[PDB]
Amino acid sequence: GKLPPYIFSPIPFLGHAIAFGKSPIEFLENAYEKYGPVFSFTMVGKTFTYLLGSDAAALLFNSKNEDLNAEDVYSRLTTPVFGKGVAYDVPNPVFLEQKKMLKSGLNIAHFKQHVSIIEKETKEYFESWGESGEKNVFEALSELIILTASHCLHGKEIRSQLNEKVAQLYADLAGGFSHAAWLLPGWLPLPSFRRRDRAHREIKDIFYKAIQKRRQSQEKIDDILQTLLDATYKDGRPLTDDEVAGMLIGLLLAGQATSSTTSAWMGFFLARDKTLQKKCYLEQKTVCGENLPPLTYDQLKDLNLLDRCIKETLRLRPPIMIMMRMARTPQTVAGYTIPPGHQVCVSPTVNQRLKDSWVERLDFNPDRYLQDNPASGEKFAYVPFGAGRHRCIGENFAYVQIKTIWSTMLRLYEFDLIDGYFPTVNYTTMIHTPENPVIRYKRRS
Ligand code: HEM
Repeated sequence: GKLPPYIFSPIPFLGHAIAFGKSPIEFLENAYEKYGPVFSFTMVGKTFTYLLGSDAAALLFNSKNEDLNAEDVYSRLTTPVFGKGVAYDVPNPVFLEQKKMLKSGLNIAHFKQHVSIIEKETKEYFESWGESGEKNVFEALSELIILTASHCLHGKEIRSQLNEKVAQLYADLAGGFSHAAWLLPGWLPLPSFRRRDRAHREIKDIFYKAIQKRRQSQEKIDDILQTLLDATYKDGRPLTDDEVAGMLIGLLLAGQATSSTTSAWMGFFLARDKTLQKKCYLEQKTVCGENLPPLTYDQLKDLNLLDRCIKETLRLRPPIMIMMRMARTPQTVAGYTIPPGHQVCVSPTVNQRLKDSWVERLDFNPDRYLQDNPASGEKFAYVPFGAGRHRCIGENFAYVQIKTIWSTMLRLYEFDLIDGYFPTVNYTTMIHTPENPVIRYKRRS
């Protein structure tokens, strides 16, 4: 079996680590041109095989965890932040049971409740913005999305305990998602690691007293906490108070920097394209009514332009750039055999700008989906939340949360660039962030 084409590097251990780190997207696009869909190279003594394009990505998106393993690549980062016994610290079947439990609060019946929760939070938060100014929308959306996801997913006994202190602790635990946490051992006396371990212990404790409060409650609430508190594995094994907390902390942290970056990038795409922005505001009136009543789940699904703007934002600025698995069984793709031991990776970001499939690939064209597009015309060209089995379980909530916030924000304000500056992409963080994300705003009406 032919091994995928390898990119030679004169750098022994680091390999292509630095050239990749500077512009990973340009690195992979150039490799696609010179080497094709499947190629391999080493970074930090690890050998990576990338699957570019829809046909190649199919291998990972259709794979089973026995063949292409997730825990191998993601636990050393994850376990320190979310805690033991949860997510990638447990066998995949046990994780699948945890995932299904979480689904009990990730459905339409609950999303109808979430819409008015998120709208009200968006309004109350942006009270502090006044009538106009120049503020960092990324910092703002981070703070709002913490309060909104804690309210809808964690409950009101945790949301009432949410202050600036606890918001810092969540950012301290988010510091555990570093390249240093991935490569260097976790016990090392490094600053980010101590803040994670310290916050973890403190956040768990806030969650422990909220769990007890509910356990001794007269009435029951239909929400995710209630399920996790009253649920058992098939074995009949109950969840620990530690497991419940970790699953909740992990649920919120998975959709924070993912939703906060996307939400912010869309503002800039809409601030740059002023006519496209007003048309979205016009849709608020046409779909919901001239009185602009409180948003409903049903209304959100009729905001088609806004959906395409969210879709186009996710195409050009997806938060998760690489999806990674470890080869335990030899896999076959494009006539090559990937050897057990290679880390097989797919980049949604690259597949969603591949000149071979995307017309005007670098243009924010939300009407690209009203005509022939790779998102409908290929299986794995548009894969921002993943695909096949390896899909995001929070995708539907991400859409409700982002549509509700931005519907609410569009009603509240009109947005513009400051001297026509569009934020460059900060490639140095795992979730690519916008540089200098200060936006100009004024009151719409
Ligand atoms: C724009 C928003 C979001 C995007 C693009 C996104 C993207 C992704 C992707 C690509 C994965 C797959 C990772 C892998 O299998 O290697 C994933 C998994 C996951 N996401 Fe999201 N996500 C978003 C928002 C959220 C939200 C709002 C939540 C929860 C409320 C969430 C929770 C999760 C969880 C729990 C997983 C489980 C990983 C697994 O099953 O292996 N995400 N997400």
